[PDB]
Amino acid sequence: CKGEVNFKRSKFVKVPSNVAPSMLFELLLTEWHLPAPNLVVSLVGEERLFAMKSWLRDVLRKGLVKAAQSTGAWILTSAVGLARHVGQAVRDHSLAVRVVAIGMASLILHRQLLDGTPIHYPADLCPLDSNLSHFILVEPGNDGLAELQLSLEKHISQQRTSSIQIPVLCLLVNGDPSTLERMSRAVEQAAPWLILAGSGGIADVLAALVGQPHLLVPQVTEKQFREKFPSECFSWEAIVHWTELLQNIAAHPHLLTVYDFEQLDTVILKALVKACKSHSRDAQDYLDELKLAVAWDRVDIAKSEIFNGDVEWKSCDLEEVMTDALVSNKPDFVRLFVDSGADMAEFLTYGRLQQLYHSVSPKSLLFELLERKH
Repeated sequence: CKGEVNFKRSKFVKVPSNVAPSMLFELLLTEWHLPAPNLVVSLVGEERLFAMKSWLRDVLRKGLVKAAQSTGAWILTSAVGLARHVGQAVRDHSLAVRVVAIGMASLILHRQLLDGTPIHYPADLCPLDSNLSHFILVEPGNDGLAELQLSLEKHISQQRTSSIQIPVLCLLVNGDPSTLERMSRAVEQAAPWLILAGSGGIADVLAALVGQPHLLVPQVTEKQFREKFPSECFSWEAIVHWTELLQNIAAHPHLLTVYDFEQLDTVILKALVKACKSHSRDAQDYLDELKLAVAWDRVDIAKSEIFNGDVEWKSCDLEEVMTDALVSNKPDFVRLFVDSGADMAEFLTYGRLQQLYHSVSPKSLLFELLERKH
């Protein structure tokens, strides 16, 4: 149900859990008039118990703002400390391709007043700021929100729906003991994970949970839970359940990687290309990664991960992305493609020349000459 809030018109859709996420995604793409999704990034951890370095958070936010103009992404943070500051900075920079923030929450103070239009909430309890310029609300236990978020993130990572497709990234910041089950709801969801180190405790210890391969260790799991901020003790049954859940997590470990940012787009690209490699060795998701790189112009990672790999290249995918990169004024790429197998002795036919001449910014003097001539 479409709900309105006027408190930049920050508006939302109130769609409960256990409801078709494909319909929600399509009505969001059609209603908000939001440009075609290229990539999407999600922020899952919202635990204000651990505060990453303010300088670290500001640097990461600045890097994300820089990458937003080139790539074009969606923020899917959940509606404090360093997380709230990073979100506010990202929103303030988005207010000035374009990136949008999307908050997810179930059925918040003044809930009855909002469920009934100038919204008044002058308080000093789920406060929402101007960060959610376009939001989503759910009115379904936390299992409803978990399944809803997971299935939405799965659908936004659909196929072509020109092989058009987008990447999803879930970011944990020192997580939560139930965010671990939420991560179990995503390991089989065919979506990659990226974890930081200087964010907090649970992040730093997850950096070694799956990093150090041990068959079974519930005792060591509880020792880690009690070493990293022992705010509350746990029994053996819950720790054993979480250990079995870790065993399920480690079934597809390639989708997760750690990084200490206290010591940018490069790690996102590396994680995503590892995902496309471990998923399978095909030219198609390779083409996905290629297109992303060309949108980013990370020639180093492009040559190393995609082409330097043992995959054999050919004319078709290299051809499509060559037409994509030629017009895009990135010559280094064109070189990388022609020495990799692009045969412009037979690629470029008169048709492609007409198509290249048609793709000029009408503010170019060549276009003025062509217009006057015709």
